[PDB]
Amino acid sequence: EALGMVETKGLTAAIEAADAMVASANVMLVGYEKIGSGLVTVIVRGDVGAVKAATDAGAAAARNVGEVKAVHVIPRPHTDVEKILPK
Amino acid sequence: QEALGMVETKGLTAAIEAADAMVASANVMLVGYEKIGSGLVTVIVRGDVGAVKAATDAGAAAARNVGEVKAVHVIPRPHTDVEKILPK
Amino acid sequence: EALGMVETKGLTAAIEAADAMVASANVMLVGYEKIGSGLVTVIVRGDVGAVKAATDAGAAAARNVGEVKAVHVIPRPHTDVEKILPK
Amino acid sequence: EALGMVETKGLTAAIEAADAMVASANVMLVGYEKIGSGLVTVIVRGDVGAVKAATDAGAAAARNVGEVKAVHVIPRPHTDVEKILPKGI
Amino acid sequence: QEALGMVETKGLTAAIEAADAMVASANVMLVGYEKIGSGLVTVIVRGDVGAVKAATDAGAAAARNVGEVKAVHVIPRPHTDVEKILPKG
Amino acid sequence: EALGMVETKGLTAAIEAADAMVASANVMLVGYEKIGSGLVTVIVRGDVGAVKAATDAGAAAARNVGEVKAVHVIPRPHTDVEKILPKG
Repeated sequence: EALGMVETKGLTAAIEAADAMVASANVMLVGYEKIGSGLVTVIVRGDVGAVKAATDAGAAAARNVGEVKAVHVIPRPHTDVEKILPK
Repeated sequence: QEALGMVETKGLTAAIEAADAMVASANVMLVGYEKIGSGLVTVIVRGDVGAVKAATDAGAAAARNVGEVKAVHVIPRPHTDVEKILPK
Repeated sequence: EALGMVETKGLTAAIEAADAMVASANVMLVGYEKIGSGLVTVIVRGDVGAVKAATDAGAAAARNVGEVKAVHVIPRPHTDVEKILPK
Repeated sequence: EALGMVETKGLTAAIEAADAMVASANVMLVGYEKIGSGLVTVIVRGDVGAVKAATDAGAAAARNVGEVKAVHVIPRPHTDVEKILPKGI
Repeated sequence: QEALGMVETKGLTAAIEAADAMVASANVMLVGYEKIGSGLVTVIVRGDVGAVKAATDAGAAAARNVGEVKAVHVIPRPHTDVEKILPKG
Repeated sequence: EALGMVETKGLTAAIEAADAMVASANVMLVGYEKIGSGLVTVIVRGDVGAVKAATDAGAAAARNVGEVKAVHVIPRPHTDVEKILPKG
Protein backbone atom coordinates (compact mmCIF):
# COMPACT_ATOMS: atom_id res chain seq x y z
CA GLU A 1 0.00 0.00 0.00
CA ALA A 2 0.95 3.71 -0.46
CA LEU A 3 3.31 5.58 1.91
CA GLY A 4 2.75 9.17 3.01
CA MET A 5 5.32 11.39 4.78
CA VAL A 6 5.18 14.79 6.44
CA GLU A 7 8.57 15.98 7.83
CA THR A 8 8.75 18.93 10.22
CA LYS A 9 11.33 20.85 12.23
CA GLY A 10 9.75 20.60 15.65
CA LEU A 11 7.75 17.81 17.31
CA THR A 12 4.54 19.82 18.04
CA ALA A 13 4.03 20.43 14.26
CA ALA A 14 4.64 16.64 13.65
CA ILE A 15 2.01 15.64 16.35
CA GLU A 16 -0.45 18.03 14.67
CA ALA A 17 0.37 16.51 11.21
CA ALA A 18 -0.17 12.95 12.62
CA ASP A 19 -3.57 13.88 14.17
CA ALA A 20 -4.79 15.73 11.03
CA MET A 21 -3.68 12.83 8.79
CA VAL A 22 -5.60 10.12 10.71
CA ALA A 23 -8.67 12.48 11.01
CA SER A 24 -8.85 13.34 7.29
CA ALA A 25 -8.70 9.87 5.64
CA ASN A 26 -8.61 6.07 6.19
CA VAL A 27 -4.86 5.86 6.83
CA MET A 28 -2.80 3.97 9.44
CA LEU A 29 -0.17 5.94 11.39
CA VAL A 30 3.11 3.93 11.04
CA GLY A 31 4.94 6.24 13.46
CA TYR A 32 7.43 9.07 13.89
CA GLU A 33 11.06 8.95 12.93
CA LYS A 34 13.52 11.30 14.62
CA ILE A 35 16.83 11.85 12.80
CA GLY A 36 18.13 14.58 15.16
CA SER A 37 18.63 18.29 14.25
CA GLY A 38 14.99 18.83 15.29
CA LEU A 39 13.75 16.84 12.24
CA VAL A 40 10.73 14.56 12.66
CA THR A 41 9.04 12.49 9.89
CA VAL A 42 5.45 11.32 10.35
CA ILE A 43 4.69 8.22 8.24
CA VAL A 44 1.24 6.92 7.21
CA ARG A 45 0.07 3.89 5.12
CA GLY A 46 -3.15 3.21 3.16
CA ASP A 47 -4.73 3.39 -0.31
CA VAL A 48 -3.12 6.03 -2.56
CA GLY A 49 -6.19 8.34 -2.57
CA ALA A 50 -6.46 8.22 1.25
CA VAL A 51 -2.67 8.81 1.66
CA LYS A 52 -2.70 11.78 -0.78
CA ALA A 53 -5.66 13.41 1.09
CA ALA A 54 -4.08 12.66 4.53
CA THR A 55 -0.58 14.10 3.61
CA ASP A 56 -2.19 17.23 2.12
CA ALA A 57 -4.25 17.72 5.33
CA GLY A 58 -1.32 16.87 7.67
CA ALA A 59 1.04 19.35 5.89
CA ALA A 60 -1.66 22.12 5.90
CA ALA A 61 -2.36 21.57 9.66
CA ALA A 62 1.39 21.34 10.61
CA ARG A 63 2.21 24.66 8.75
CA ASN A 64 -0.17 26.50 11.15
CA VAL A 65 1.83 25.14 14.17
CA GLY A 66 5.44 25.13 12.93
CA GLU A 67 7.84 24.42 10.05
CA VAL A 68 7.09 21.78 7.38
CA LYS A 69 10.33 20.67 5.67
CA ALA A 70 8.98 17.96 3.30
CA VAL A 71 5.71 16.33 2.08
CA HIS A 72 5.70 13.25 -0.17
CA VAL A 73 3.60 10.26 -1.27
CA ILE A 74 5.03 7.00 -2.66
CA PRO A 75 2.01 5.36 -4.39
CA ARG A 76 3.60 1.89 -4.79
CA PRO A 77 6.76 1.35 -2.67
CA HIS A 78 9.28 -1.29 -3.69
CA THR A 79 9.27 -4.22 -1.14
CA ASP A 80 12.98 -3.51 -0.36
CA VAL A 81 12.20 -0.13 1.40
CA GLU A 82 10.10 -1.73 4.22
CA LYS A 83 13.61 -2.60 5.59
CA ILE A 84 14.38 1.16 6.26
CA LEU A 85 10.89 2.18 7.56
CA PRO A 86 10.28 2.54 11.38
CA LYS A 87 8.57 -0.46 13.09
CA GLN B 1 -10.77 11.36 24.29
CA GLU B 2 -9.10 13.88 26.59
CA ALA B 3 -7.25 16.92 25.18
CA LEU B 4 -3.51 17.03 24.43
CA GLY B 5 -1.35 20.07 25.12
CA MET B 6 2.19 20.77 23.96
CA VAL B 7 4.73 23.41 24.90
CA GLU B 8 7.96 23.09 22.86
CA THR B 9 10.97 25.15 23.83
CA LYS B 10 14.56 25.72 22.82
CA GLY B 11 16.36 25.00 26.09
CA LEU B 12 15.76 22.35 28.76
CA THR B 13 15.49 24.82 31.74
CA ALA B 14 12.60 26.54 29.85
CA ALA B 15 10.92 23.08 29.29
CA ILE B 16 11.24 22.04 32.98
CA GLU B 17 9.80 25.43 34.03
CA ALA B 18 6.88 24.93 31.53
CA ALA B 19 6.29 21.37 32.94
CA ASP B 20 6.25 22.62 36.56
CA ALA B 21 3.88 25.54 35.71
CA MET B 22 1.53 23.15 33.84
CA VAL B 23 1.26 20.48 36.56
CA ALA B 24 0.65 23.26 39.15
CA SER B 25 -3.17 22.73 38.58
CA ALA B 26 -4.67 19.38 39.82
CA ASN B 27 -6.59 18.34 36.62
CA VAL B 28 -3.53 18.46 34.25
CA MET B 29 -1.44 15.24 33.78
CA LEU B 30 2.19 15.40 32.58
CA VAL B 31 2.65 12.76 29.83
CA GLY B 32 6.41 13.50 29.55
CA TYR B 33 9.21 15.23 27.62
CA GLU B 34 10.51 14.51 24.15
CA LYS B 35 13.92 15.63 22.87
CA ILE B 36 14.45 15.85 19.06
CA GLY B 37 17.83 17.59 18.85
CA SER B 38 18.71 21.23 17.95
CA GLY B 39 17.95 22.08 21.61
CA LEU B 40 14.21 21.41 21.03
CA VAL B 41 12.24 19.89 23.95
CA THR B 42 8.46 19.21 23.95
CA VAL B 43 6.47 18.99 27.17
CA ILE B 44 3.21 17.04 26.65
CA VAL B 45 0.16 17.22 28.95
CA ARG B 46 -3.37 15.71 28.99
CA GLY B 47 -6.73 16.63 30.59
CA ASP B 48 -10.02 18.44 29.87
CA VAL B 49 -9.78 20.92 26.94
CA GLY B 50 -10.15 24.00 29.18
CA ALA B 51 -7.58 22.76 31.72
CA VAL B 52 -5.08 21.95 28.92
CA LYS B 53 -5.65 25.40 27.26
CA ALA B 54 -5.00 27.20 30.60
CA ALA B 55 -1.99 24.90 31.30
CA THR B 56 -0.29 25.40 27.91
CA ASP B 57 -0.86 29.19 28.14
CA ALA B 58 0.75 29.13 31.64
CA GLY B 59 3.56 26.79 30.49
CA ALA B 60 4.50 28.99 27.49
CA ALA B 61 4.31 32.16 29.72
CA ALA B 62 6.77 30.65 32.23
CA ALA B 63 9.11 29.13 29.58
CA ARG B 64 9.46 32.38 27.57
CA ASN B 65 11.13 34.21 30.51
CA VAL B 66 13.79 31.39 30.76
CA GLY B 67 14.36 30.40 27.12
CA GLU B 68 12.50 30.50 23.81
CA VAL B 69 9.06 29.13 23.08
CA LYS B 70 9.10 27.32 19.66
CA ALA B 71 5.51 25.93 19.65
CA VAL B 72 2.38 26.00 21.80
CA HIS B 73 -0.61 23.94 20.72
CA VAL B 74 -3.72 22.21 22.01
CA ILE B 75 -5.46 19.30 20.28
CA PRO B 76 -8.99 19.31 21.90
CA ARG B 77 -10.01 15.85 20.56
CA PRO B 78 -7.03 13.67 19.48
CA HIS B 79 -7.85 10.85 17.06
CA THR B 80 -7.15 7.25 18.26
CA ASP B 81 -5.99 6.77 21.89
CA VAL B 82 -3.24 9.39 22.68
CA GLU B 83 -0.71 6.46 22.81
CA LYS B 84 -1.02 5.75 19.02
CA ILE B 85 -0.82 9.54 18.33
CA LEU B 86 2.25 10.03 20.60
CA PRO B 87 5.86 8.99 19.76
CA LYS B 88 7.33 5.98 21.70
CA GLU C 1 13.15 19.71 47.77
CA ALA C 2 14.19 22.61 45.46
CA LEU C 3 15.57 22.11 41.93
CA GLY C 4 18.28 24.28 40.47
CA MET C 5 19.51 24.50 36.89
CA VAL C 6 22.43 26.08 35.11
CA GLU C 7 22.29 25.64 31.31
CA THR C 8 25.34 26.44 29.22
CA LYS C 9 26.54 26.30 25.66
CA GLY C 10 29.25 23.57 25.76
CA LEU C 11 30.24 20.99 28.40
CA THR C 12 33.29 22.76 29.90
CA ALA C 13 31.22 25.66 31.31
CA ALA C 14 28.68 23.08 32.64
CA ILE C 15 31.41 21.07 34.52
CA GLU C 16 32.69 24.34 36.03
CA ALA C 17 29.06 25.23 37.05
CA ALA C 18 28.71 21.73 38.75
CA ASP C 19 31.94 22.15 40.71
CA ALA C 20 31.15 25.76 41.80
CA MET C 21 27.64 24.66 42.91
CA VAL C 22 28.85 21.84 45.22
CA ALA C 23 31.65 24.16 46.54
CA SER C 24 29.24 26.97 47.49
CA ALA C 25 26.29 25.18 49.19
CA ASN C 26 24.86 21.91 50.55
CA VAL C 27 23.38 20.71 47.25
CA MET C 28 23.33 17.30 45.53
CA LEU C 29 24.30 17.03 41.85
CA VAL C 30 21.41 15.21 40.04
CA GLY C 31 23.25 15.12 36.69
CA TYR C 32 23.87 16.66 33.24
CA GLU C 33 21.36 16.65 30.38
CA LYS C 34 22.13 17.26 26.68
CA ILE C 35 19.49 18.49 24.19
CA GLY C 36 21.52 19.40 21.09
CA SER C 37 22.65 22.86 19.77
CA GLY C 38 25.55 22.43 22.28
CA LEU C 39 23.17 23.01 25.22
CA VAL C 40 24.01 21.24 28.50
CA THR C 41 21.97 21.56 31.71
CA VAL C 42 23.47 20.90 35.16
CA ILE C 43 20.77 20.01 37.71
CA VAL C 44 21.10 20.23 41.51
CA ARG C 45 18.74 19.55 44.43
CA GLY C 46 18.53 20.60 48.10
CA ASP C 47 16.88 23.17 50.36
CA VAL C 48 15.66 26.37 48.60
CA GLY C 49 18.33 28.60 50.22
CA ALA C 50 21.16 26.18 49.32
CA VAL C 51 19.87 25.79 45.72
CA LYS C 52 19.58 29.59 45.25
CA ALA C 53 23.16 30.16 46.55
CA ALA C 54 24.50 27.21 44.46
CA THR C 55 22.86 28.30 41.14
CA ASP C 56 24.04 31.92 41.64
CA ALA C 57 27.64 30.66 42.23
CA GLY C 58 27.37 28.06 39.40
CA ALA C 59 26.20 30.66 36.84
CA ALA C 60 28.90 33.19 37.94
CA ALA C 61 31.69 30.54 37.60
CA ALA C 62 30.35 29.16 34.25
CA ARG C 63 30.20 32.70 32.67
CA ASN C 64 34.03 32.93 33.03
CA VAL C 65 34.40 29.68 30.99
CA GLY C 66 31.66 29.92 28.38
CA GLU C 67 28.13 31.04 27.64
CA VAL C 68 25.35 30.70 30.25
CA LYS C 69 22.01 30.31 28.46
CA ALA C 70 19.70 29.88 31.51
CA VAL C 71 19.77 29.92 35.35
CA HIS C 72 16.66 28.97 37.30
CA VAL C 73 15.44 27.71 40.65
CA ILE C 74 12.11 25.87 41.19
CA PRO C 75 11.65 26.24 45.02
CA ARG C 76 8.80 23.70 45.35
CA PRO C 77 8.42 21.41 42.30
CA HIS C 78 4.64 20.82 41.66
CA THR C 79 5.19 17.02 41.24
CA ASP C 80 7.76 14.32 42.29
CA VAL C 81 11.42 15.30 41.46
CA GLU C 82 11.76 12.10 39.29
CA LYS C 83 8.40 12.95 37.53
CA ILE C 84 9.27 16.63 36.82
CA LEU C 85 12.78 15.80 35.55
CA PRO C 86 13.43 14.27 32.06
CA LYS C 87 14.34 10.51 31.92
CA GLU D 1 30.88 -5.12 -5.59
CA ALA D 2 30.22 -1.39 -6.28
CA LEU D 3 28.92 1.04 -3.61
CA GLY D 4 26.37 3.75 -4.36
CA MET D 5 25.43 6.67 -2.08
CA VAL D 6 22.76 9.35 -2.14
CA GLU D 7 23.00 11.83 0.76
CA THR D 8 20.12 14.20 1.42
CA LYS D 9 19.08 16.87 3.87
CA GLY D 10 16.07 15.24 5.58
CA LEU D 11 14.66 11.74 5.79
CA THR D 12 11.72 12.09 3.32
CA ALA D 13 14.09 12.81 0.38
CA ALA D 14 16.28 9.83 1.56
CA ILE D 15 13.28 7.40 1.59
CA GLU D 16 12.37 8.59 -1.92
CA ALA D 17 16.03 8.08 -3.04
CA ALA D 18 16.02 4.51 -1.50
CA ASP D 19 12.77 3.55 -3.25
CA ALA D 20 13.85 4.98 -6.62
CA MET D 21 17.31 3.26 -6.31
CA VAL D 22 15.88 -0.27 -5.74
CA ALA D 23 13.18 0.28 -8.45
CA SER D 24 15.65 1.49 -11.11
CA ALA D 25 18.27 -1.32 -11.12
CA ASN D 26 19.36 -4.67 -9.61
CA VAL D 27 20.84 -3.17 -6.43
CA MET D 28 20.63 -4.19 -2.77
CA LEU D 29 19.69 -1.50 -0.22
CA VAL D 30 22.41 -1.67 2.51
CA GLY D 31 20.56 0.92 4.66
CA TYR D 32 20.70 4.52 5.81
CA GLU D 33 23.07 6.48 8.06
CA LYS D 34 22.44 9.69 10.07
CA ILE D 35 25.30 12.08 10.92
CA GLY D 36 23.55 15.21 12.23
CA SER D 37 22.83 18.59 10.50
CA GLY D 38 19.80 16.72 9.02
CA LEU D 39 22.10 14.68 6.74
CA VAL D 40 20.96 11.14 5.80
CA THR D 41 22.94 8.78 3.50
CA VAL D 42 21.22 5.96 1.58
CA ILE D 43 23.68 3.19 0.60
CA VAL D 44 23.26 0.55 -2.15
CA ARG D 45 25.44 -2.28 -3.49
CA GLY D 46 25.59 -4.27 -6.74
CA ASP D 47 27.36 -4.39 -10.13
CA VAL D 48 28.95 -1.06 -11.21
CA GLY D 49 26.47 -0.46 -14.07
CA ALA D 50 23.44 -1.19 -11.84
CA VAL D 51 24.83 1.05 -9.02
CA LYS D 52 25.53 3.95 -11.47
CA ALA D 53 21.96 3.72 -12.92
CA ALA D 54 20.41 3.35 -9.41
CA THR D 55 22.28 6.40 -7.88
CA ASP D 56 21.43 8.57 -10.92
CA ALA D 57 17.71 7.65 -10.50
CA GLY D 58 17.83 8.01 -6.68
CA ALA D 59 19.37 11.50 -6.85
CA ALA D 60 16.90 12.64 -9.58
CA ALA D 61 13.88 11.39 -7.51
CA ALA D 62 15.21 12.85 -4.18
CA ARG D 63 15.79 16.34 -5.77
CA ASN D 64 11.99 16.61 -6.38
CA VAL D 65 11.35 15.99 -2.62
CA GLY D 66 14.20 17.79 -0.89
CA GLU D 67 17.86 18.72 -1.05
CA VAL D 68 20.49 16.29 -2.40
CA LYS D 69 23.86 17.02 -0.77
CA ALA D 70 26.00 14.28 -2.38
CA VAL D 71 25.76 11.48 -5.01
CA HIS D 72 28.70 9.11 -5.48
CA VAL D 73 29.64 5.68 -6.77
CA ILE D 74 32.72 3.71 -5.63
CA PRO D 75 33.07 1.11 -8.49
CA ARG D 76 35.59 -1.14 -6.70
CA PRO D 77 35.88 -0.47 -2.93
CA HIS D 78 39.57 -1.04 -1.91
CA THR D 79 38.79 -2.87 1.36
CA ASP D 80 35.78 -5.22 2.08
CA VAL D 81 32.27 -3.58 1.83
CA GLU D 82 31.73 -4.06 5.63
CA LYS D 83 35.20 -2.51 6.38
CA ILE D 84 34.82 0.77 4.37
CA LEU D 85 31.23 1.16 5.56
CA PRO D 86 30.61 2.72 9.05
CA LYS D 87 29.45 0.14 11.71
CA GLY D 88 25.70 0.92 11.99
CA ILE D 89 24.07 0.61 8.51
CA GLN E 1 41.98 15.71 44.91
CA GLU E 2 43.76 15.85 41.52
CA ALA E 3 43.17 18.73 39.12
CA LEU E 4 40.96 18.47 36.02
CA GLY E 5 41.91 19.96 32.67
CA MET E 6 39.52 20.42 29.72
CA VAL E 7 39.90 21.41 26.07
CA GLU E 8 36.61 21.55 24.14
CA THR E 9 36.63 21.72 20.34
CA LYS E 10 34.20 21.77 17.45
CA GLY E 11 35.59 18.86 15.47
CA LEU E 12 37.20 15.58 16.55
CA THR E 13 40.58 16.03 14.74
CA ALA E 14 41.34 19.19 16.84
CA ALA E 15 40.30 17.21 20.00
CA ILE E 16 42.68 14.28 19.17
CA GLU E 17 45.49 16.79 18.58
CA ALA E 18 44.66 18.46 21.97
CA ALA E 19 44.72 15.01 23.71
CA ASP E 20 48.11 14.10 22.15
CA ALA E 21 49.68 17.51 22.98
CA MET E 22 48.28 17.36 26.58
CA VAL E 23 49.85 13.91 27.35
CA ALA E 24 53.16 14.96 25.60
CA SER E 25 53.60 18.27 27.50
CA ALA E 26 53.18 17.10 31.13
CA ASN E 27 52.61 14.13 33.52
CA VAL E 28 48.82 14.02 33.04
CA MET E 29 46.41 11.10 32.62
CA LEU E 30 43.94 11.22 29.72
CA VAL E 31 40.46 10.57 31.24
CA GLY E 32 38.83 10.51 27.80
CA TYR E 33 36.64 12.34 25.32
CA GLU E 34 33.09 13.40 25.86
CA LYS E 35 30.84 13.93 22.86
CA ILE E 36 27.71 16.02 23.51
CA GLY E 37 26.61 16.22 19.83
CA SER E 38 26.57 19.39 17.66
CA GLY E 39 30.20 18.55 16.74
CA LEU E 40 31.34 19.39 20.33
CA VAL E 41 34.06 17.25 21.91
CA THR E 42 35.62 17.77 25.37
CA VAL E 43 39.04 16.24 26.09
CA ILE E 44 39.55 15.67 29.83
CA VAL E 45 42.88 15.17 31.64
CA ARG E 46 43.62 14.52 35.35
CA GLY E 47 46.88 15.08 37.29
CA ASP E 48 48.74 17.51 39.57
CA VAL E 49 47.58 21.16 39.18
CA GLY E 50 50.87 22.42 37.71
CA ALA E 51 51.04 19.55 35.17
CA VAL E 52 47.32 20.06 34.23
CA LYS E 53 47.74 23.88 33.74
CA ALA E 54 50.80 23.31 31.44
CA ALA E 55 49.05 20.42 29.57
CA THR E 56 45.75 22.38 28.92
CA ASP E 57 47.69 25.43 27.64
CA ALA E 58 49.67 23.14 25.24
CA GLY E 59 46.53 21.20 24.21
CA ALA E 60 44.56 24.39 23.36
CA ALA E 61 47.56 25.92 21.45
CA ALA E 62 48.01 22.68 19.38
CA ALA E 63 44.23 22.22 18.72
CA ARG E 64 43.86 25.87 17.43
CA ASN E 65 46.32 25.05 14.59
CA VAL E 66 44.06 22.10 13.48
CA GLY E 67 40.53 23.37 14.11
CA GLU E 68 38.20 25.34 16.41
CA VAL E 69 38.76 25.53 20.18
CA LYS E 70 35.51 26.44 21.96
CA ALA E 71 36.65 26.28 25.63
CA VAL E 72 39.79 25.75 27.80
CA HIS E 73 39.55 25.36 31.57
CA VAL E 74 41.34 23.94 34.60
CA ILE E 75 39.54 22.90 37.83
CA PRO E 76 42.56 22.94 40.30
CA ARG E 77 40.78 21.48 43.31
CA PRO E 78 37.48 19.63 42.55
CA HIS E 79 35.01 20.30 45.36
CA THR E 80 33.54 16.73 45.32
CA ASP E 81 34.71 13.27 44.12
CA VAL E 82 35.91 13.61 40.46
CA GLU E 83 33.47 10.72 39.54
CA LYS E 84 30.52 12.92 40.72
CA ILE E 85 31.44 16.00 38.55
CA LEU E 86 32.48 14.08 35.49
CA PRO E 87 29.53 13.12 33.20
CA LYS E 88 28.55 9.40 33.01
CA GLY E 89 29.42 9.20 29.27
CA GLU F 1 53.14 4.36 14.21
CA ALA F 2 51.68 7.59 12.77
CA LEU F 3 48.01 8.61 12.96
CA GLY F 4 46.16 10.30 10.11
CA MET F 5 42.75 12.00 10.20
CA VAL F 6 40.46 13.32 7.49
CA GLU F 7 37.33 14.95 8.92
CA THR F 8 34.50 15.89 6.59
CA LYS F 9 31.02 17.40 6.67
CA GLY F 10 29.00 14.63 4.99
CA LEU F 11 29.25 10.85 5.23
CA THR F 12 29.62 10.28 1.42
CA ALA F 13 32.77 12.48 1.54
CA ALA F 14 34.10 10.43 4.52
CA ILE F 15 33.51 7.05 2.80
CA GLU F 16 35.25 8.42 -0.36
CA ALA F 17 38.19 9.65 1.89
CA ALA F 18 38.39 6.16 3.54
CA ASP F 19 38.40 4.32 0.18
CA ALA F 20 41.13 6.65 -1.24
CA MET F 21 43.24 6.17 1.93
CA VAL F 22 43.18 2.36 1.92
CA ALA F 23 43.95 2.32 -1.84
CA SER F 24 47.66 1.86 -0.79
CA ALA F 25 48.80 -1.41 0.97
CA ASN F 26 50.67 0.08 3.97
CA VAL F 27 47.77 2.22 5.36
CA MET F 28 45.37 0.68 7.95
CA LEU F 29 41.83 2.04 8.42
CA VAL F 30 41.20 2.38 12.18
CA GLY F 31 37.56 3.46 11.64
CA TYR F 32 35.03 6.35 11.55
CA GLU F 33 33.85 8.58 14.34
CA LYS F 34 30.64 10.65 14.22
CA ILE F 35 30.28 13.68 16.52
CA GLY F 36 27.08 15.29 15.18
CA SER F 37 26.66 18.47 13.05
CA GLY F 38 27.36 16.23 10.02
CA LEU F 39 31.02 15.83 11.09
CA VAL F 40 32.71 12.47 10.39
CA THR F 41 36.38 11.63 11.09
CA VAL F 42 38.19 8.89 9.19
CA ILE F 43 41.23 7.63 11.11
CA VAL F 44 44.21 5.74 9.62
CA ARG F 45 47.59 4.44 10.75
CA GLY F 46 50.94 3.38 9.36
CA ASP F 47 54.40 4.82 8.60
CA VAL F 48 54.46 8.66 8.67
CA GLY F 49 55.12 8.97 4.91
CA ALA F 50 52.31 6.51 4.02
CA VAL F 51 49.90 8.35 6.37
CA LYS F 52 50.88 11.80 4.96
CA ALA F 53 50.30 10.56 1.36
CA ALA F 54 47.04 8.82 2.47
CA THR F 55 45.56 11.87 4.26
CA ASP F 56 46.51 14.15 1.31
CA ALA F 57 44.72 11.67 -1.06
CA GLY F 58 41.75 11.25 1.35
CA ALA F 59 41.22 15.04 1.64
CA ALA F 60 41.58 15.51 -2.18
CA ALA F 61 38.89 12.85 -2.92
CA ALA F 62 36.58 14.00 -0.14
CA ARG F 63 36.64 17.70 -1.17
CA ASN F 64 35.10 16.85 -4.57
CA VAL F 65 32.18 15.10 -2.81
CA GLY F 66 31.56 17.27 0.31
CA GLU F 67 33.48 19.59 2.60
CA VAL F 68 36.80 18.88 4.30
CA LYS F 69 36.76 20.24 7.87
CA ALA F 70 40.19 18.99 9.09
CA VAL F 71 43.24 17.09 7.77
CA HIS F 72 46.00 16.22 10.20
CA VAL F 73 48.86 13.81 10.75
CA ILE F 74 50.37 12.99 14.17
CA PRO F 75 53.79 11.45 13.26
CA ARG F 76 54.56 10.03 16.72
CA PRO F 77 51.43 9.65 18.87
CA HIS F 78 52.08 9.66 22.63
CA THR F 79 50.94 6.30 24.15
CA ASP F 80 49.58 3.50 21.88
CA VAL F 81 47.02 4.45 19.16
CA GLU F 82 44.21 2.92 21.35
CA LYS F 83 44.99 5.04 24.50
CA ILE F 84 44.89 8.31 22.46
CA LEU F 85 41.74 7.49 20.41
CA PRO F 86 38.08 7.82 21.57
CA LYS F 87 36.23 4.57 22.55
CA GLY F 88 33.74 4.93 19.65
